[PDB]
Amino acid sequence: SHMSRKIRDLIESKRFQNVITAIIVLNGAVLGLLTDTTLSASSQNLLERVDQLCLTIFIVEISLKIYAYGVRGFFRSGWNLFDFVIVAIALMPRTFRIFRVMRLVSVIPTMRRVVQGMLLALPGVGSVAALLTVVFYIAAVMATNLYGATFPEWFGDLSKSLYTLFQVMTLESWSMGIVRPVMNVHPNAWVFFIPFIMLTTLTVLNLFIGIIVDAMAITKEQEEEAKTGHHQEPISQTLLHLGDRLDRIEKQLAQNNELLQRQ
Amino acid sequence: SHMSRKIRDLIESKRFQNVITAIIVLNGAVLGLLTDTTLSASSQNLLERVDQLCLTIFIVEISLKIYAYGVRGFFRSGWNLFDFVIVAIALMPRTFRIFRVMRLVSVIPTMRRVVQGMLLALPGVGSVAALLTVVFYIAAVMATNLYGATFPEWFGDLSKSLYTLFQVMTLESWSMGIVRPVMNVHPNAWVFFIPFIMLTTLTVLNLFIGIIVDAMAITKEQEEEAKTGHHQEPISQTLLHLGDRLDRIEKQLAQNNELLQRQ
Amino acid sequence: SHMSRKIRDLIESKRFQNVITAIIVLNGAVLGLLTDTTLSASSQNLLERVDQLCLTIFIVEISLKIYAYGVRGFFRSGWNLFDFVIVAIALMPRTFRIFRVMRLVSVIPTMRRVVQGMLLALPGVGSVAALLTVVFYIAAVMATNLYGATFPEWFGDLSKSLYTLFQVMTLESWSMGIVRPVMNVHPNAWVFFIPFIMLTTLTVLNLFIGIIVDAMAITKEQEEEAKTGHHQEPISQTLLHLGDRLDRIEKQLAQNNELLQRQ
Amino acid sequence: SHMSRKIRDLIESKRFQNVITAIIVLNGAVLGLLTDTTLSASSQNLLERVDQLCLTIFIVEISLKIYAYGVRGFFRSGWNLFDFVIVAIALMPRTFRIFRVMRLVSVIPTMRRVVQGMLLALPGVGSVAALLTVVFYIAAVMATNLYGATFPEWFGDLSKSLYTLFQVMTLESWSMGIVRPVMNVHPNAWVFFIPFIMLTTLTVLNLFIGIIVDAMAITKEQEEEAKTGHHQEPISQTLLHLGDRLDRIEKQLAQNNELLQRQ
Ligand SMILES: CC/C(=C(\c1ccccc1)c1ccc(OCCN(C)C)cc1)c1ccccc1
Ligand SMILES: CC/C(=C(\c1ccccc1)c1ccc(OCCN(C)C)cc1)c1ccccc1
Ligand SMILES: CC/C(=C(\c1ccccc1)c1ccc(OCCN(C)C)cc1)c1ccccc1
Ligand SMILES: CC/C(=C(\c1ccccc1)c1ccc(OCCN(C)C)cc1)c1ccccc1
Ligand SMILES: CCCCCCCCCC(=O)N(CCO)C[C@@H](O)[C@@H](O)[C@@H](O)[C@@H](O)CO
Ligand SMILES: CCCCCCCCCC(=O)N(CCO)C[C@@H](O)[C@@H](O)[C@@H](O)[C@@H](O)CO
Ligand SMILES: CCCCCCCCCC(=O)N(CCO)C[C@@H](O)[C@@H](O)[C@@H](O)[C@@H](O)CO
Ligand SMILES: CCCCCCCCCC(=O)N(CCO)C[C@@H](O)[C@@H](O)[C@@H](O)[C@@H](O)CO
Ligand code: NA
Ligand code: NA
Ligand code: NA
Repeated sequence: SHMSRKIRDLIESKRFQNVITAIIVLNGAVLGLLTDTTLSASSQNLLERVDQLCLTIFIVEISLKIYAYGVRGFFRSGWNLFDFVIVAIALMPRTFRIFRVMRLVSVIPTMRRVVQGMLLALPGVGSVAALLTVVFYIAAVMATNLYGATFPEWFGDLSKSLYTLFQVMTLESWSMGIVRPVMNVHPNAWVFFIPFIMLTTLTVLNLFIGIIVDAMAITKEQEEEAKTGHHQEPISQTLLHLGDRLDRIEKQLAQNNELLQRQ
Repeated sequence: SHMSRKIRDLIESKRFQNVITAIIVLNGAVLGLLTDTTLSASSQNLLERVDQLCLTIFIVEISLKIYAYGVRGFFRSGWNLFDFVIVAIALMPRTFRIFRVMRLVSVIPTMRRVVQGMLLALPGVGSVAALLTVVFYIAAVMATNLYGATFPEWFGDLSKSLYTLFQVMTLESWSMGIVRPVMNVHPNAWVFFIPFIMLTTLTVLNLFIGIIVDAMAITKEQEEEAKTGHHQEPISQTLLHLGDRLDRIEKQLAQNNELLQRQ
Repeated sequence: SHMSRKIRDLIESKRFQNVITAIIVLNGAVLGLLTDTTLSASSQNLLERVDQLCLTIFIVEISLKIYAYGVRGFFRSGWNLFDFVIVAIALMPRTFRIFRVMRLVSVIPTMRRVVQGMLLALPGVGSVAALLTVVFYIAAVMATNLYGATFPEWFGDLSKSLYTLFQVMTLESWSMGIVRPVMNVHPNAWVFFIPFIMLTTLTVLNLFIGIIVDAMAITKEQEEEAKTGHHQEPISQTLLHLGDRLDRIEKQLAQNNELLQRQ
Repeated sequence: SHMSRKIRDLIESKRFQNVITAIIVLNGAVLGLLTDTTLSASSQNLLERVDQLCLTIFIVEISLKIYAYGVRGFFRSGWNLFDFVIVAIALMPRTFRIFRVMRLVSVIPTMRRVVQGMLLALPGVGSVAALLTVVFYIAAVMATNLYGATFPEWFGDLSKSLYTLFQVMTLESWSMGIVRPVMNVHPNAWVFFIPFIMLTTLTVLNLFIGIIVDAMAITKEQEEEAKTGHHQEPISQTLLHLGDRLDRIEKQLAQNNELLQRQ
């Protein structure tokens, strides 16, 4: 309709996106000031008043979108479902008001395309995250049984062991703080710890390198799908078939010159 | 035979794989609860009873596979030999029961293909792991001779030195904890330590980047060999010959247009 | 003109570049000696005299360039504008004299091309640096509200929280030094900290891997643009179109052999 | 000659390489045992006797090579010049006997090809290592002037500052150990330190990623030059010209079909 077109063309404009962006920055700025313990009683009501003013602008913005696109059209996008929940949770009877700043990711398209590539990369590294989980669990059980009676603060139970093993994987005070003290009581503790470090830092790097490389390609390819309007063959698919394609055109040229030979 | 076909088609099904998967998760879960020092005497017999129930299911599962595939056919796979040893060791007269959870890697195909790529990548980095070993040995000998008489807790013998040099390579308390104390007695100790850190962190990164990049390619190529049923030319082989192949087709086209020129 | 050509051909020579290079190294060397608190009163006047001698050589060098290239021609380059400001600030009525050594980057072409590639790579990672900023701000606000009353030295205000969260992201004493003490008072603090570490170290790596890979390509391509004198298609553009280009030449060859078929 | 051919064909054999390899491992093993402070007086003469036995085998091995290849032919290789110096220094009137184990790199071909790729990669990263040097020098001068009077143990002079800044770059105790203490006296010290960390860890990663990627390609290409007997076009050269080459063959095919069109 006419009204469901003037409103939709306003929502898609960069001026509307900029206004909503400024309101999200204002909301985070006042929630930042609200961390000041030394504030006046009047300053707090004034800042929380600006928080309500921000939140009610988002309600008008979400309603504008639901009217302009429809219920099926608006809730079709996952980013719009996220936007809705962020705003709708503020009306549900909470130190997590600052999570409202996460809307900067969904409202700024370049930021939305960066996080999107990372989210789409996650399924690809599912097996590596599972492999790291298995290694942490087997290690936490072993550490609890081996060192829990002598080192209860660190390996007292499975939870204590999982936390310590995470600390050890991040290399934080692993030797001076954990393994050298454990070694005064258990001299061969390095046989557990050193291989654990080698195996976990390798797997974490594989997990991070994987997400980074896949998010880089997924983003680049979605950028090209947006530009050409058609499906982009993943770079690995092109790379796997590069040889196959190259030697097919060589055979076509040898057969091509065989026909020219008889002339 | 008929019976050696109904059984083999059950073993290959996703329902059988899921049941075995759930039994491996149950086994790890009860071994996890068995780390509770405050458990009842009855709770322990009950949990260890569930451990026997899990292990006897694996015995029936392994026997099903040896009947369905044969001794040569079953022990042909390296993953099946691993599965066998994990179960067979439990009957050999041991805090390493939790290692039974490693079966999640061999039973879940995606996980099996992740670890497989890493294992196949290891020979390629053999020279770098040897280079890092040589650097650690030469360094441990030097550190023992230089600092062992004044710093016996850290460089007292070769074993103490290897452990400290590993701690130093992981950058854990290397300066405040080891090198600043060593420097009060030996002012030029940084001439040993700083180059050691530079050389070892570079080589470890090379070792890890190597395993990660090769495991990524080996996996991608095995996935394509499974899909096409034929050998996949490694990406580096395609990359090395890309120029050679491209200019061969240029020469073929120049010769092709020379034949067309006379027409 | 004649004089505006003998001077410009001297400025572009490698002997002039080497002389200016040696004067920049001399300037840094005397500013290095000037950090000696135990120096003589005469040694300081002697060293600062060498500093004036260095700076006045740069004034003659900049003036030579402004005469040889013109005001529009000299200030057209961004590296020349930088050179000018470094020298002109020394005449403006300052422990930042050592920043004069940054001129080694602008005067040595290989160094200038390394920093240039990094600067040109920065816009590409703008969204990731913004994403890391958003995560740090949301986290600093949450940390101030959660732990500021019980841990005022570390999370007392937003500034204290931002600094501690940066320390935690660099993994420096994050557990033994910050999170284990916070956990005696707040047992579930690891629910905030562990996900914060996972999310920030991933994003920082993405930011650094991005700058490094883009600077590597931008440099390689600018080197080729200098060699060929024409625009170089970015590697990603070539990679995205590799499939498209390869199958277009296959169709051209199938159509080519269809014409030869009728002969 | 006949004798200068039986000897050269022995030197190139894998049995001779294996024997020399075992003697290098024996030499390192006895130098390792010689770090035992609790040894007998007789054990030391016995071990040092094995050291002379090892070293005299290397003298016969080097002489065999100089006779078989000639002075110009033997000293033509850089690896042979290294081998010579390692052995010849042992006869020059020294805790650096363990450096004799470095011969394992030059005698084992796969190890020799790994280190060679790294050495050939170093010139390519010369500008980045210079950039990191400039950043460390400018930073050391600033730190000495800013914090040397209040923190003399860490920033007392330029040498103390360079060591502390290296510790800070490796993130070792940078905050709890150095910057939080510096901040009690100088509240804005984080303005120096935090940007220094960001800039140096980025540049070190660039330096290491560069050496690793170039050593990986240089090795792969030298392996292919050994296999084909001809110069291998660097992968980046192939990548830069991939577009140029692909569209040249498209134009050749359009011109090719124009000739077929008139038939
Ligand atoms: C170009 C996008 C992509 C993808 C992808 C394709 C479709 C949907 C989502 C992601 C990808 C990710 C993982 C994967 O395999 C996991 C095991 N591997 C270790 C083999 C195979 C392909 C990818 C990214 C970078 C390089 C190569 C592929
Ligand atoms: C595609 C798989 C592969 C392999 C590979 C081939 C057959 C069996 C197993 C592994 C590889 C690994 C190492 C190698 O050379 C070691 C020295 N180099 C430093 C040259 C050469 C090739 C490889 C993986 C990623 C990139 C390039 C090659
Ligand atoms: C070859 C130079 C280049 C560039 C570049 C092009 C023009 C000017 C400046 C930089 C680049 C950088 C970022 C970018 O997209 C950001 C999101 N991405 C995650 C998709 C797309 C292209 C680039 C560098 C390395 C690999 C790929 C591209
Ligand atoms: C394939 C070997 C090679 C080389 C190389 C060529 C000849 C002799 C020695 C090394 C290389 C190294 C550095 C370089 O440029 C430095 C600036 N760059 C940032 C542009 C350009 C080429 C190289 C290695 C990996 C990828 C690309 C090139
Ligand atoms: C992928 C890695 C996943 C790591 C998971 C960590 C779980 C941590 C649970 C836990 O330990 N606690 C929360 C339950 O209350 C108790 C803590 O308060 C704390 O006291 C202990 O963690 C320390 O004493 C152990 O060294
Ligand atoms: C690739 C890296 C390989 C590192 C290999 C480490 C070997 C460690 C052997 C060892 O040191 N001990 C086990 C033998 O009993 C003794 C320990 O119990 C402990 O006391 C000492 O390690 C410390 O005192 C040294 O700072
Ligand atoms: C991208 C990351 C950006 C991090 C930004 C850090 C801002 C730090 C500002 C600040 O904290 N101070 C400067 C203002 O004077 C005060 C300091 O002097 C110091 O005392 C405190 O930082 C500590 O007490 C906190 O643990
Ligand atoms: C690329 C990075 C290059 C770093 C270069 C480090 C030079 C270190 C020289 C030096 O400091 N000393 C050797 C000269 O004798 C003195 C030491 O013995 C020691 O006491 C001091 O380093 C500490 O007090 C400083 O915190
Ligand atoms: Na660290
Ligand atoms: Na520490
Ligand atoms: Na650390």
